[PDB]
Amino acid sequence: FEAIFGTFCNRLEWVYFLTSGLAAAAHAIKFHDLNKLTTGKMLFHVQVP
Amino acid sequence: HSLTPLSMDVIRLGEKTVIMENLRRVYKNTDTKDPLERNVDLT
Repeated sequence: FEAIFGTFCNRLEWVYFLTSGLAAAAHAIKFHDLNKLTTGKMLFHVQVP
Repeated sequence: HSLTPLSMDVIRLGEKTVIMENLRRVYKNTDTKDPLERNVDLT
């Protein structure tokens, strides 16, 4: 006979965004209605000394 | 005749103590050049 000792599957481990220090540069915000809008703006008003 | 305690950096040298002040904080984002950044001509 020929013997099949063992069969193995991938033990792949998941990764997540916030678990990476790269999120430190980020500021993640979830927004359900983002699909509707197409623009995002912020306004700065600065005067000099 | 009254004094206010404020904190700065002080260098000690030759039995005299001198105040260290970086005036960059005054001239930021303004039109007038900081006079301590001078030009020099050599022939």
